[PDB]
Amino acid sequence: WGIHFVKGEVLASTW
Amino acid sequence: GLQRHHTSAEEAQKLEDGKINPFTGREFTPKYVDILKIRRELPVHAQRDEFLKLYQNNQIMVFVGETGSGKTTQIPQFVLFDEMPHLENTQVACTQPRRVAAMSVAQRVAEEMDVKLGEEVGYSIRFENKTSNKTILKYMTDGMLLREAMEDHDLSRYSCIILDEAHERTLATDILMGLLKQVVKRRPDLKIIIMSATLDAEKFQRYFNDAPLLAVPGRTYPVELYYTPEFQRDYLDSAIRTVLQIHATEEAGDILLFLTGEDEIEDAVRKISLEGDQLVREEGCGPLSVYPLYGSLPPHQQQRIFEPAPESHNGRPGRKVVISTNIAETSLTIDGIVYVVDPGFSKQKVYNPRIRVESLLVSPISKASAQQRAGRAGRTRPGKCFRLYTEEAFQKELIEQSYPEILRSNLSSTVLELKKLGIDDLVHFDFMDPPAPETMMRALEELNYLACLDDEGNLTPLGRLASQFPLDPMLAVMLIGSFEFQCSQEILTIVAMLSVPNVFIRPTKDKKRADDAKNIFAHPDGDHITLLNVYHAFKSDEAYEYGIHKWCRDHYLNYRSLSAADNIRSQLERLMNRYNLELNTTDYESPKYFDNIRKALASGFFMQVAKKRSGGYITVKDNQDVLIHPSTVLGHDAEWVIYNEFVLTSKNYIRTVTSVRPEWL
Ligand SMILES: Nc1ncnc2c1ncn2[C@@H]1O[C@H](COP(=O)(O)OP(=O)(O)O)[C@@H](O)[C@H]1O
Ligand SMILES: [Mg+2]
Repeated sequence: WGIHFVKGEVLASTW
Repeated sequence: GLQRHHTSAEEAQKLEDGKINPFTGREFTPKYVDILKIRRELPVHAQRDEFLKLYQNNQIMVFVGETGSGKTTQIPQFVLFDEMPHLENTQVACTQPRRVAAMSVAQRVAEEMDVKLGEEVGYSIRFENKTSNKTILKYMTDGMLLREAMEDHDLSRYSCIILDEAHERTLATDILMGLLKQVVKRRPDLKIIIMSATLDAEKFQRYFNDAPLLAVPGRTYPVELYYTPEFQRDYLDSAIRTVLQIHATEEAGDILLFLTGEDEIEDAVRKISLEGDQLVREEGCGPLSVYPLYGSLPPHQQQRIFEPAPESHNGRPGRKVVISTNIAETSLTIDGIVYVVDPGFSKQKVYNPRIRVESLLVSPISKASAQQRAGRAGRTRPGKCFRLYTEEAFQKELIEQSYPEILRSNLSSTVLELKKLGIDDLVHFDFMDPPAPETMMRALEELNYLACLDDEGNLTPLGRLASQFPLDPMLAVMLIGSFEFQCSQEILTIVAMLSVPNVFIRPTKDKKRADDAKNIFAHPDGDHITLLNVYHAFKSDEAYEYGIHKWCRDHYLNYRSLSAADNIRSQLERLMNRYNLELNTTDYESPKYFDNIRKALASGFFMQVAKKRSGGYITVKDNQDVLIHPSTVLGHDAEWVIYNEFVLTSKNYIRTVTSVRPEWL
């Protein structure tokens, strides 16, 4: 471990 | 009964389930039945009927679908069932840009049709021709098909030609499209199929005279995105830590890691395996297998990436990690990927117009590549994509789209290769993304001046021989002609050194020290013999005893460039031996050694000669006012000088200069 992440945008479904 | 080019989806489906294999007449194995059940669920099978309706009333069609739709492994089978090639002694050729993809897909298709590989379905790569006289379907690299077209212009042996991964826009693919658009006119029975992974392909339709388009509906789940809150200095360690975190905390699901090259991939494999073993020892987590994937893998190692993830033994899910390199992007799909790690750097080819050298440099990917990498994350369940850079970097640092390889490579070698295929009207040739007419005209003029193309524009034996080598035709012609001056080995060394990026590093600070280091090698006659001296001192046993890396670092030399130069020199020696070209050398102690080297060097660079102004220098070609670069080793006035590179600043400069007597020109 040692890395922290920040949430981003979401890719919508292509259906 | 069975009609050529008039079958239907229902008839083909019914014939598939028959107890007798139509292509060979043997018995079907239960493995084939199970594989058919598994593969009948792909999106393409739903549209099979529409594809059949399109493939019969048209000659060229565009089939675009998202990666994983089953295009490379299915559409060829549909064509085979609609064509029945074995009744007309014709094959079907599918062109894959990447060798690994070609081999893996060929093996998969051999398994699917229940026929031994090499008999019915085979592959054709350079130095690996796994096929026989019974072959009916062939997966071949686009370069190999281009070579076959060079040997056989009309492609009389092929009935259908499928261009896969047309969105990559490689050089061979572009030339193949340009050639087929014209070949179709001669042959009424040839049928093309352009297959792309981008759901928007209007320009492909416009290029191919409004060819019909068929789209496979999207079948990709939503994928969340993650970024880091700050810039990452070392991205390999960050990638290792991210993979370990994903394995430790996230749910069940395989991981895909993108990296740059072979050495990085192997180091990452070792590090991740060691860290996973330590993690299992200390925290008792589940097993984590590791599989590499790069261009040079043997097939028995390529097939490993598809193996199932190991079963859990510690009460937590087991996982499989694939350390790929721009091959898992769109060439081949691995089932079971839910998490994707995207360092953001990939190895790309760049071209230097001033020096005329092609190099593979690690540079950031475009936005389309990052989007495709993220999309790989979700195909079975809602997945996650972890990006090792800031969102601001993604929205501002990356470029919108990459350029086609035709605009990113030497335009003279391309012309010399096109002339081999039999093309005549090069200026009027219809390229996908034509280069500016100025550069094409300049390339044609230069080729004519070198005697590669005679006054009539046709190829000549010297032109072909130069084309065989991996060099700018100027250097290739000089290499071929050097044998007459009894200094062939020296010219070989100099060409190898000149066909790579600069071997000198000249930072603003410590500039005087770098100048002294260069002058250690410098010979007071020109900057070309300096490269020969540097190479000779690079392979000397004294340097090896001292330590190659330390010696290169201390003397302000680029070790990577010199290693590339040695590789190119060895390749050139092998190729020269292949064609039986005379090689010789003059004794070092002879007084005419440097006279011979300069005589042979002036006969090659005659296109770039500058004269000392009365008064700094005036070029013979284009009459440009230039000044010798400060980083030079010229000793005397050097009334006549030969320059290799042109540096454009507020004051024009010429770099890598050397003197020459007028009589030699
Ligand atoms: N060697 C293999 N072993 C097992 N499954 C494979 C193999 N090769 C391909 N597949 C499966 O078949 C499908 C291939 O689709 P593909 O022909 O790559 O379509 P596209 O090229 O348009 O993505 C994938 O979904 C993959 O799961
Ligand atoms: Mg494919």
